[PDB]
Amino acid sequence: KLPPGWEKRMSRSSGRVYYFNHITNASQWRRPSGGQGEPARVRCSHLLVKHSQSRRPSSWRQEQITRTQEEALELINGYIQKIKSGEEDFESLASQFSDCSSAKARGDLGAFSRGQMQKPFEDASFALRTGEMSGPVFTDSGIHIILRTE
Amino acid sequence: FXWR
Repeated sequence: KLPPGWEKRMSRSSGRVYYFNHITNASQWRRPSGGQGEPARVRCSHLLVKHSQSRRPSSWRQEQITRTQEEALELINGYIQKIKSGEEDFESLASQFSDCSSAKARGDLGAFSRGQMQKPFEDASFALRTGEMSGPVFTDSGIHIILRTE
Repeated sequence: FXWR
């Protein structure tokens, strides 16, 4: 009925219905749809927020990442909120705040196939449809927001 | 960095 990963959920805090993708961790009020499988290749941009437990706790933004995983998640959630509100743009935020060297490419990672990225990153990327944005995606590098561009 |  719903595309891969998508399920109809509701808030324990409130009670309002929404839609959640358990592969990309994306959430949205809009129903995600009104033998195709996955695309064989995708192109994605991403915004990475590292933390003290990241595999390399350093980046061009600071040689010593000291924020906790929770503080990194709170930053990721804030960036998602700014993008969804329209106040900020994904590429603009990735250029300024991504702890990945791809920030110089506005977050662009180019095209990739299965078996080339970290498994949680890969699973989310191939579950996004073109133009869709993930929720928080947890890898050994940190927490990502992923935007599928092709 | 990612990549596997």
